[PDB]
Amino acid sequence: LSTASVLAFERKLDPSDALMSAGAWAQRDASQEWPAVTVREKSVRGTISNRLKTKDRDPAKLDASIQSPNLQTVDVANLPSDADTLKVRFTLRVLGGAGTPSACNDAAYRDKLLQTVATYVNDQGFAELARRYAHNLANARFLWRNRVGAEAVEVRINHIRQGEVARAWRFDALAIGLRDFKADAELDALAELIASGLSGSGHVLLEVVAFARIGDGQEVFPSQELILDKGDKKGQKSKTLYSVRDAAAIHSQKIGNALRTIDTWYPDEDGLGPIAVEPYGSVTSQGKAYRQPKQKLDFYTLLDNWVLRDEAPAVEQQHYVIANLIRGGVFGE
Amino acid sequence: ILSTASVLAFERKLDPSDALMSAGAWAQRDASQEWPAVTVREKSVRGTISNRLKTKDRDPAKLDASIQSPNLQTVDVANLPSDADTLKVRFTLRVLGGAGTPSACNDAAYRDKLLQTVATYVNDQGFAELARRYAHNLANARFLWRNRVGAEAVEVRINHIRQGEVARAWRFDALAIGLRDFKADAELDALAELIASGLSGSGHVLLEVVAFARIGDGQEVFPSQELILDKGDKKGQKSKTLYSVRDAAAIHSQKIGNALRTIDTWYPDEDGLGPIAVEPYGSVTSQGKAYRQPKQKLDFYTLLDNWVLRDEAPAVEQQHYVIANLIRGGVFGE
Amino acid sequence: KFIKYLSTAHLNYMNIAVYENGSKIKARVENVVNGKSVGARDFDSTEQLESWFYGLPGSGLGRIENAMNEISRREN
Amino acid sequence: AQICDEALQYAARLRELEPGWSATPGCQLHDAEQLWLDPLRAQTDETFLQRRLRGDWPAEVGNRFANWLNRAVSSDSQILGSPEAAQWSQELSKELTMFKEILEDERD
Repeated sequence: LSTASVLAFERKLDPSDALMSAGAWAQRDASQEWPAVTVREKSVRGTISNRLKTKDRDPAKLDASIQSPNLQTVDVANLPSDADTLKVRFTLRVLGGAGTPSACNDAAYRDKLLQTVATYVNDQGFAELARRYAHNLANARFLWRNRVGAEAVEVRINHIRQGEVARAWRFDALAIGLRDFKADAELDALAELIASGLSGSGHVLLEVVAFARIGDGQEVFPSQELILDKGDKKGQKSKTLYSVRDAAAIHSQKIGNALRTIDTWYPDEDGLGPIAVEPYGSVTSQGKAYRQPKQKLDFYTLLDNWVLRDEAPAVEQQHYVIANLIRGGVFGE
Repeated sequence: ILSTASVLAFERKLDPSDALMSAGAWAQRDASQEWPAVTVREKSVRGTISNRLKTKDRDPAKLDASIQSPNLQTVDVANLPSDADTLKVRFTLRVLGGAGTPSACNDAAYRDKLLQTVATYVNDQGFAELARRYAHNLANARFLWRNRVGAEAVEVRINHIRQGEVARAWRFDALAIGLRDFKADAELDALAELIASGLSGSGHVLLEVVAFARIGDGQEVFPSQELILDKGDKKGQKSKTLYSVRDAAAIHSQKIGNALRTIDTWYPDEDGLGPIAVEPYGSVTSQGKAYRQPKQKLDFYTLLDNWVLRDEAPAVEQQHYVIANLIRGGVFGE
Repeated sequence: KFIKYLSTAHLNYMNIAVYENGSKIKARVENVVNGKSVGARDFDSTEQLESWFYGLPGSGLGRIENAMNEISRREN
Repeated sequence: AQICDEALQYAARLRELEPGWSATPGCQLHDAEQLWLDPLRAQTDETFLQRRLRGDWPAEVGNRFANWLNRAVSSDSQILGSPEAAQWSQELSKELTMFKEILEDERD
């Protein structure tokens, strides 16, 4: 039983692009006709603050450097001056059937994989993963920098069966912690909904709407696009922002990054906090790669040792492996 | 002495067109005529390192150094508008008929023997089986490949067209009709009589197929993907283009044509997986496997040689396989 | 004698096959349906094959087009 | 040496032959190569020509030229584990250093 040379898992928990529209707090229940936050341009002349090669006893290059500073053009997105509330709306499907790959060479390896995943689900449900997913929808991880420094953040979650609303939840994101996964009755209800979705026992479509008090005319933070150097300064050399038809927006994979911050099971340090689930579990901003393959906690090592050789790891590492199967990806050689 | 013809070529029947996608709202469904199209747009993406390594040089400082230089990338996506939760997919389909006559053949005796064999097949039993399975593939939504997966309700409307009019309309329910179980029905027997009347050459059959799917507000649709090839050249180009027509996302015609001819439930290996489409050396590109090996005696070339030249008639279901390959068409012979 | 195909997808019936002669390997650009080859090139080991091949400019099938345009080069 | 000196021959052949470098599309990535291939001054140039590109000692085309050399010839990593890429990197270091050292007086 060698590994399959081709493996591919389609993703579950598929989000959409979040739209941002600004308005006034306590006009909050009628947040349906609020105008969108537009992305505009402004000019910025920046000085030079680069880390120069030190002991430079030539001030003539420094005073020569001030003769032509950076003439630059950026994009900003601000609230209107008579509005102090950011509204961020997106949707979320929960597909289910999180064991079946979409492409596999071997037939014995695929049947062994389905017996392993079905053994996992029959031993214990999806209650843990849906509890942590419910905590990431409870607070406002998907408000990345917009959450930082806010008076009150309110999250409203709706469940949709038809052109109707089945059950509505209304949370408070600042009371719910950022690092402490504590239980609650409503989070157990919504965790039963998501856990009922991932098991394939129904269709789950959720509508997530987030509200934040920032301030009158302050700055919101959409996601930033990639700029090739075929454009000049007047032509956005600096800083473009992602948009839809005349509205600022966030990419879908960034919200999808914010939902799957589960992993509190690093070998190195459990004191920092949960950072998202990746094979070779890594953080791009910190420049570090936790969960090294020189250890025995990598996804490929645990999956090979648990499918081929029946060496079942600890329970929390099994939550890690099934979390990588809900993530999906391109596996195999 | 009756050798095979060195040149054989069969033109295809069941010719589809390119399906167009346009989004709108459910229960505004009967007026689905002015719905705007789904456009293909660009967005940027910053990946990371998740691919499998090699046990020759995998150092931790080299992993962190790999994370120092990630992959900046530009892709194409197609999404519904944020106030619409229904995908509409429209295409047409001609049923030509006359599925025994080749378009190119060297020998005259081999061609007459072939026409006597096919005419013997049609006179012994009609096209009712193949048109029944074709009717089941138009009944559900095989031609919605990944768009079907995870949907609330899928509705298929099929129209028959004689003039600038509508002769008879069918309205199905794709989720109630199974994906693997070919069960009979009155309406599927009517439409199977229409397709079977089309393939026999007894008339002209043009069908209009329209499919409806509830996905969600602002979710992602899945058009077919085009070919690029990065030769290491300038600009670090796009890594995912999507097929389109004049400002609308679309699916290729041969992919719908792949979805219509999933008949073959007669593999020697396993009939438990399901029907996968009809090919000589009956193969699946995604699974990387080739069922119906030539080392067995169930290949199309082996059955066709043993049934035309030597009058050794195979089993009935293998005859359905061979005639299904003649309705598919192709380039045969040496 | 035959080892593998170098690419996992044929680009218009053409693909690079990798052969073995003893103490050396033989990469050979060839048609798939017919079998006749267009140019060939001899390497010493598979480490030289992958070490040379992964240094070509491209990714995916642009790399295999550059490799087929390199092995089947006009020698003069 | 013949490759970079041959690039000096390319700017040589480009220099005294085609003096017409007017406005056209694509003036953001071909703008550093425009100041590298410094054409003749225009006849309609005003007094703002001794400040528009006077301080243009374009040492960035030794970096783009370095990337072109890196993508052109293969840089082996088995020579990186050895001292062949420290001595080799020393050779490209001092050779691109002398190339930019020729490029120090393209205008002055």
